[PDB]
Amino acid sequence: EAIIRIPPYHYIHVLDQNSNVSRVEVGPKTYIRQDNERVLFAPVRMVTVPPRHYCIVANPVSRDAQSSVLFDVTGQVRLRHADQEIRLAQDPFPLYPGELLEKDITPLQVVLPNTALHLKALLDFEDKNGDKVMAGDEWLFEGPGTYIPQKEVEVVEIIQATVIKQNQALRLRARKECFDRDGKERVTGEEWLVRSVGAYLPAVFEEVLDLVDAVILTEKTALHLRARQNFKDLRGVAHRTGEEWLVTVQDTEAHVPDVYEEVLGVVPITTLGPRHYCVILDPMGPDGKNQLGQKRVVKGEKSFFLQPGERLERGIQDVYVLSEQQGLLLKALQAHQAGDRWLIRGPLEYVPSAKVEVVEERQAI
Repeated sequence: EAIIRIPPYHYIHVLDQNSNVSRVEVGPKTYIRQDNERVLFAPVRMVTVPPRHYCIVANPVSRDAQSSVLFDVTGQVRLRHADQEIRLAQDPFPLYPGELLEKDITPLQVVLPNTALHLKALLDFEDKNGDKVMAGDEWLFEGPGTYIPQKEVEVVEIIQATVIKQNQALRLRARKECFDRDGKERVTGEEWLVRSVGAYLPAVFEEVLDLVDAVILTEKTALHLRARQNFKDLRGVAHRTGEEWLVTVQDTEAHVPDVYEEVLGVVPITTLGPRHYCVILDPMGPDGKNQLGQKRVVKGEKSFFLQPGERLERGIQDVYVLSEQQGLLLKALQAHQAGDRWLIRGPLEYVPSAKVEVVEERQAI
């Protein structure tokens, strides 16, 4: 056809065959073609990007400082060749000879409150801040708000915050060498706990593991832990691997077992009545260490927790209770010297000493 009617928001490409230059013609116009001109297609509709959408043009036209299209020494459009442009809301536009619509009209990502876009640089580039970004670099676009797509950047996934409730902590693992929120160094594969209550939005290198629940402690229970590695606990107390200790309510009401601790179990309190005693085997010393092959008599109106490594010789035992007609022949191993024996009699209660052996049980009357 010699006469091409182009509607208001359409365009054509016209190839000049004497100069080889193809250019755009835009409506509204009744276009009449010159002799050495071909019309590449019927008038095609211009690209209109609605507010809150975008598209991507491949081989986008280049423009000067004043944002106006540039043309060759021949008059052919100047493109930025294997490049891309993100095009936002604007008046409808034609595509120029060579320009391609890489991605058609697409809504902008609106990022919600407790979520983030996991971003990754596809190449080395310079930032809005004047900052240099490396190809494999990963970071977050933190919600809320609108994310403007970038040709240099891939959205890997949407990340959702993990809600941490009271008496819970979140266990994280480092995917690579990094620094956590607080700026503490974390090495690859290292694990730790976040204890802040609320939604926790993990950093890109923070792999989200299990939420951990507190063990609630009462006056009647202690938590038996073993150190998995050397650490200093919430109370500023150093432990070394394989060492074991008890956590009680005097320490805290709620204990979240840290990554460094292994739960061995819950120790119920031992209570001795007024006429009861027990013998602790391998009793803990003042230096925190089990005194092996030793024993310690505990008696009579006491409540205690059995410490790690400790055990009771024969459960809870009855004190010797003697009536009027009864007595006890006792030998000293120590006032009396070591070896001599005396009678103790009348009504009484005797608790075994171990610096004295009961030789005889006198019902003699």
